[PDB]
Amino acid sequence: QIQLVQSGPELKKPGETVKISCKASGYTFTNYGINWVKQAPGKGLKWMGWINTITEEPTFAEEFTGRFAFSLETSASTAYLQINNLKNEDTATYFCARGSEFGRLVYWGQGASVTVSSAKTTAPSVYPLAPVCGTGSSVTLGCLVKGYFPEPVTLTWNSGSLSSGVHTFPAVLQSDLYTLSSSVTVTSSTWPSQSITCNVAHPASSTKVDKKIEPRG
Amino acid sequence: DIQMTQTTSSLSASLGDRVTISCSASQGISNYLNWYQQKPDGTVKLLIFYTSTLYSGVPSRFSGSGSGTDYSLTISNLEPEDIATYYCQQYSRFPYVFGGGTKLEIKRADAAPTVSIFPPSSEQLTSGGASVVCFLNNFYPKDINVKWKIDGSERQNGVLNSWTDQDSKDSTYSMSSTLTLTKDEYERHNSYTCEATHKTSTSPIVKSFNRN
Repeated sequence: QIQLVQSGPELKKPGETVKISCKASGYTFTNYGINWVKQAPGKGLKWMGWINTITEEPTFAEEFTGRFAFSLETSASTAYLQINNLKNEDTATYFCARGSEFGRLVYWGQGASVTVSSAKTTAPSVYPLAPVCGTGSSVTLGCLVKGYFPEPVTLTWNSGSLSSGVHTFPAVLQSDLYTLSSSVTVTSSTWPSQSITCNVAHPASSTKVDKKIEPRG
Repeated sequence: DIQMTQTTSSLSASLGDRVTISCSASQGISNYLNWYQQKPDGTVKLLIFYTSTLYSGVPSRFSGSGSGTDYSLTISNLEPEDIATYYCQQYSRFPYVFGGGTKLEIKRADAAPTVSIFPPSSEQLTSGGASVVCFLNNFYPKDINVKWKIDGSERQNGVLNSWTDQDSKDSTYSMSSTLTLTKDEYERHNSYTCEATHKTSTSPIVKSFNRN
């Protein structure tokens, strides 16, 4: 029943302030402490520090002193992580973990993503990718998702009915915008015999796009 | 702060085999070390605390050992659900420090990449853009180098690459290389090739097209 619930994803400009909450439940809140862990995208876990839930006193690591603050509200059983004057290096996922005996980090939170950028909310440009008129057993189709912000976006083939032979590539940043691509490989006897539609949905801008892949010509 | 270093960042092994992940420290932490597992979806769970005490809910095929500065995590019967990134953590003296982390990957038979090249969409060309996409799907091992030769000359800048993690199904790898440039730049030349240099072949695999 022990669980740590964190707030949703955050989108801030450089120099702004972000506040991350960590709701504790299923136990006595004042019996254990809360740890905070930073993880940059593609990087390893970094122990930021922990806060005593009785004395409300934080214990930060080496690099997390100055613009970082641990806080809590005893009546609401919720810990808080605040970062002031946000920078590009602050772009990471921040986990909260309950501090048990033997200095172990147990009952981790789902993590709260923080994105520091100046980019505005931008809808993706869904583009169909068909091969050249010029053979073989199988045929690979594609779907280009260019220049959107922020994450995430959802890409399915034929309303999720087409799952096998699908490679959805991780989003890559280019001029502060995300670009995603996905490949689908099917037999020659089903395309262009049957409709292959790329289903791209970007909820941040309320965008839903269905894109059929047509033969070049 | 103590420097917790894991000498191996990437590790490959066949299913069923025994794997051992080491963890080194700059100081003696006196068996005050913990092991964690981070599944591909990002979720983190405690495996072994206090060097050897398996945590509640952890399979018996997990084991940890070591003393002083050197410690190790061992998985006897490697299973597909054990494919994750493992971090070591000391708690002798504050502040706590995680290790670099070791990514675990499944070993399989080598496979040649399936190279597919794609011309800019007609819908994109109307927007002034012209992305040339090159798919390199289902290959092994992970190591691979791409080369965008344009008019016989290698195009260095303007190349946007994306790599997938190891496939959950066939344990292969895939890459998406995109030559991002405008319509004007796309019409200045007329020879877009895509060289795929991989272990499986002496000569690289070449896919190309032309807007003739």
